[PDB]
Amino acid sequence: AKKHLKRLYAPKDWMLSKLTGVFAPRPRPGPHKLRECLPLLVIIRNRLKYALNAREGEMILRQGLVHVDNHPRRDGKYPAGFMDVVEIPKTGDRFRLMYDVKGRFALVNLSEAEAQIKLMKVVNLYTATGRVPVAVTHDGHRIRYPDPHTSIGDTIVYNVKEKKCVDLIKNRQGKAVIVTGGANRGRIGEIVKVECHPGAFNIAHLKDASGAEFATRAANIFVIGKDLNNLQVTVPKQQGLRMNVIQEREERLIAAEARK
Amino acid sequence: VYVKNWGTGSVADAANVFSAAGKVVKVQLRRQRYAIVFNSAAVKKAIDLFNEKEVLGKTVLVVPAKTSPKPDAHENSSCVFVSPIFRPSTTKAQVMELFAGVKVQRLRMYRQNFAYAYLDSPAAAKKFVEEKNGTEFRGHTLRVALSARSLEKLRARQEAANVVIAAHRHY
Amino acid sequence: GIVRSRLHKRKITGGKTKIHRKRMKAELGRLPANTRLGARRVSPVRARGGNFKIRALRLDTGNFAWASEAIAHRVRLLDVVYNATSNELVRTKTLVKNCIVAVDAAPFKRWYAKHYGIDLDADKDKYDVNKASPKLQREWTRRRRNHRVEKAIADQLREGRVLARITSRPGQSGRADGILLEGAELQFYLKRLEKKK
Amino acid sequence: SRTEDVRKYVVRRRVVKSGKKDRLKAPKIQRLITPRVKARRAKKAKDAIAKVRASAAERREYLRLIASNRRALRQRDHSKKHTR
Amino acid sequence: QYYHAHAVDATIQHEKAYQRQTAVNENMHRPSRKHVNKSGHIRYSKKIGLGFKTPAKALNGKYIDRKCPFTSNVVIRGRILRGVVHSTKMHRTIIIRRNYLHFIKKYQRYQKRHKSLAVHCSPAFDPKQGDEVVIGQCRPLSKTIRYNVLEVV
RNA sequence: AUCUGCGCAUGGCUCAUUAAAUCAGACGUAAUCUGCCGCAAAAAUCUUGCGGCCGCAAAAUUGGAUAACUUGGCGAAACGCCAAGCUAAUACAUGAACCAACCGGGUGUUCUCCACGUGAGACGCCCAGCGAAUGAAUGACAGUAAAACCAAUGCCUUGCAGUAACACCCAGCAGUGUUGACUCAAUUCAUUCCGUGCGAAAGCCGGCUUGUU
Ligand SMILES: [K+]
Ligand SMILES: [K+]
Ligand SMILES: [K+]
Ligand SMILES: [Mg+2]
Ligand SMILES: [Mg+2]
Ligand SMILES: [Mg+2]
Ligand SMILES: [Mg+2]
Ligand SMILES: [Mg+2]
Ligand SMILES: [Mg+2]
Ligand SMILES: [Mg+2]
Ligand SMILES: [Mg+2]
Ligand code: NA
Repeated sequence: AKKHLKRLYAPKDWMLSKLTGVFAPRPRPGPHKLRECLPLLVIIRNRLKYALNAREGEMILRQGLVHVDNHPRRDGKYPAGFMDVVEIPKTGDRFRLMYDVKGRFALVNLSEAEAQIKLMKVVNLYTATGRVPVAVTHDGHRIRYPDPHTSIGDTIVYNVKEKKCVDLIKNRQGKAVIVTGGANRGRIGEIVKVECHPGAFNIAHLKDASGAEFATRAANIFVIGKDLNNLQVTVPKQQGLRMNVIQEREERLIAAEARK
Repeated sequence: VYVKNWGTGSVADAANVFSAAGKVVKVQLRRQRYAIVFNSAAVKKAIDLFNEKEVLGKTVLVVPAKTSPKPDAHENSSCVFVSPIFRPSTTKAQVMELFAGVKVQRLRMYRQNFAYAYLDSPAAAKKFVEEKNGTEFRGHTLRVALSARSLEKLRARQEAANVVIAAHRHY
Repeated sequence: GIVRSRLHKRKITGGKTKIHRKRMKAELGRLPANTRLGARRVSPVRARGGNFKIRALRLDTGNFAWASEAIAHRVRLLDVVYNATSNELVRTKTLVKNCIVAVDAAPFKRWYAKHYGIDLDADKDKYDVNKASPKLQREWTRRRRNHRVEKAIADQLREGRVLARITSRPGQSGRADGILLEGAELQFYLKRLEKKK
Repeated sequence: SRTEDVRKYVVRRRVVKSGKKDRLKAPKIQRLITPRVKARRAKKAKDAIAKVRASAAERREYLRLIASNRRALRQRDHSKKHTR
Repeated sequence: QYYHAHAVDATIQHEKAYQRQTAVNENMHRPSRKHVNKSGHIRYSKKIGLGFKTPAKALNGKYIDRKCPFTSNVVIRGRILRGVVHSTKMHRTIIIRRNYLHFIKKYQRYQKRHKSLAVHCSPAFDPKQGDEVVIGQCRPLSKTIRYNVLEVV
């Protein structure tokens, strides 16, 4: 099977320079999809800058100094992804892997009693041997006894340290969601309606805080709160609000001139 | 002490948050409605410790309780539950020999291999339960418990349901 | 080796496909089992993924089910009587799925006597309905009240051979399981067998 | 006989070298079950029986929740029927 | 005493092998009430999704078709297409045409093109040449067949 | 050094073949296989030691081989080879009772009771783990309102209001899987699995406080 990953073929969100190397670290199979993940080596070397190169990254990772969802992960090819909690106890670092308004990965700093909570979107529900209902989540977790009201597309806020479900947010109109894929990835809005096309892709029509209306496929939405006012997780700085490109360029130019 | 907004966690032993500060006599609760726990200075200290805070997963208000501890419905009762009397194998006449001497008001059998006997005195019911619990009758180990039911309520219901039966008969 | 691809086939237009690759192991076929009636002999086949198929070469017994009674018994295969592909398979006593076989009727007869208290072998080791507890007699009456057996199966049980259809694939699983013929399917195949003595 | 000390009777070969202290080569005994190994083996069965009993407890709690919910719906239905 | 079994229906059984449905047992003495039609017979039928009504011929018919999407294990998934029946000379198979206009960028103009598809036709439809049909994508059923007739308009 | 485990089906190169092929965008696999990686699951199994199948007892103190090596070596050579003699493994083979649960099916021409048999309760016997095979049943309903008759069975008291179901040890220990759609998930019943499946690797290393949990 494929063991390598050309740097040109690597996801653009990893921000690896096309001139520095032929290859990029190929994510191993695991919790998240290869195209929708951030490798641990990329996090430790290119984002956190704790490692100058891969050899120092190996030094840090093999010692189990980096924890993902309250578990040391020693593989630099481990596929960390959305809503994962990454903690380095030695440096006192705690952040959640999320998407900013531009669709890039963002390390949102977390406090204690916040790093113990992780949201998981239910992608499948089946019955195991012994008539045991099992819920499969977006990060590959299998839950042996979910809430009876759990449905596919819902989100389970899950205590990683105690390994137990603590609450469930249903996937209904009026709920706050974050887009996890497509051109609208990273936007935060409220479900206005969901159009159902059986045998095809359901379309979710959303509306952000400023009132902008956008759409995507139902697979790309991720419920994160009862409504936009009360979210169940800390979001990045820009709060999932897409901002006009012309206005953004003008504000950056003014801010740059104010600095100098 | 009285607690407002108990939330979920209806288990009485799960209210041990007050038991940490001081001993608990009884805990009467109604799930999310409320929860009362059951010296005085210790209860006040527990009030300062837990009230106006999100303890046990919800905002709890430890207010002084104006309600007395609930009385056990089994105490001062005149009915007894008896198992495992099997109706298809035992006749009512042979059942009464178990109660012989104590004397009864009413006897009833049910398909779950249990019988309900209404005795005249609560002392008779109490004496029967204590002297016949764990005894042997009709080839099986007995099990008698004081019942929270009452004969006067059953007769009142029978009178109240007789009118409906008669009216429906004429209908 | 043997392949299952469509490359060698003609196009719907009748043109010839120009093959520009070598055969792949992922499209291979295997030689048929051609399972015959005889003492058990099987050959394991390591299939893709490391799983094993059991290529039965000879089979003599299998689990045959009475559908209307919702029961099954391990019985001996006596003969192969009909095959819808060709009568040459019958002549060679080949065992394949859906072929019609005759199996020993004794276990089904004995179960009937034990379960319903009815001995089909009236008018002439063997279960006797007389030696039964009175509770079992009452259960026999309860079972017998809502029950009617068909004469065609009942007659076949009496003769000691009952026709059945193979439901498993001996070449793939190494088993010769089946189901007793009943109702219209039995009448269909009895007419086929009645043709030419 | 069993319960003896196998380490005492192991074969030791003497290696002689000029100016050296005559190393005595002896093998490492394999399948020598020490009390530490016995504790390690017994702990495995203890964990296994603990895990299955824990699963039975989780099964019990889930079944209780389903049964209680159906009971609550039934008696709520009865209360509405009486109250009207 | 004795059970009254159903009789062989010669109008259906002419295939040298008994024709039957694999999902249900037609000889079951006590019908399960789950797959019994208005005539009292046992006949398997399932509802295909996508808002397609199961034809009455499928529900209360006597034909045996292991390739019919309403009375067999063939499921509909993938593309849903519409076409015009071009030929019905095959047994249970029909040829349909999909006529369309193809745009040529250089000349800023269209040309008429067409494609032909072999489609399985359940005995519950009986379409004719020139009819319009709706077809659903199924698993390969033959060398050329990849679609099943769902509705005749 | 050599057994063992993993990899060597990736990378690198090339463009000969190739037009219902390959490829691109877009879709399917409910038509399947899938080591490594993630999250999970695991109650089948008559074993061992001392004495005479039986008794006592319980931290299971399991068994044969083969490399390296030694000896004799064959052959011009060969990323070529014999024979004998040692010894290991997480190689190969074997094998774990009680502790230790809940649940069901078939029965005894066995007992204790009730009525003069849709009777009840015990004990005895044979089966009842994951996965696999065949058959049978489930895997829902969603197009109408009242009365009597009989048989049994619930209550009410000595005729039907009230009544989730269920003859006790559990008086709510699933009456409720999933999809757009399934013969699918899963459960129950009957029979089967003969190597072509299933150890607690009978494994390894640490920490202390050194621990038949
Ligand atoms: K090796
Ligand atoms: K080159
Ligand atoms: K096991
Ligand atoms: Mg060792
Ligand atoms: Mg390559
Ligand atoms: Mg593509
Ligand atoms: Mg065991
Ligand atoms: Mg020589
Ligand atoms: Mg091994
Ligand atoms: Mg199974
Ligand atoms: Mg269903
Ligand atoms: Na789909």
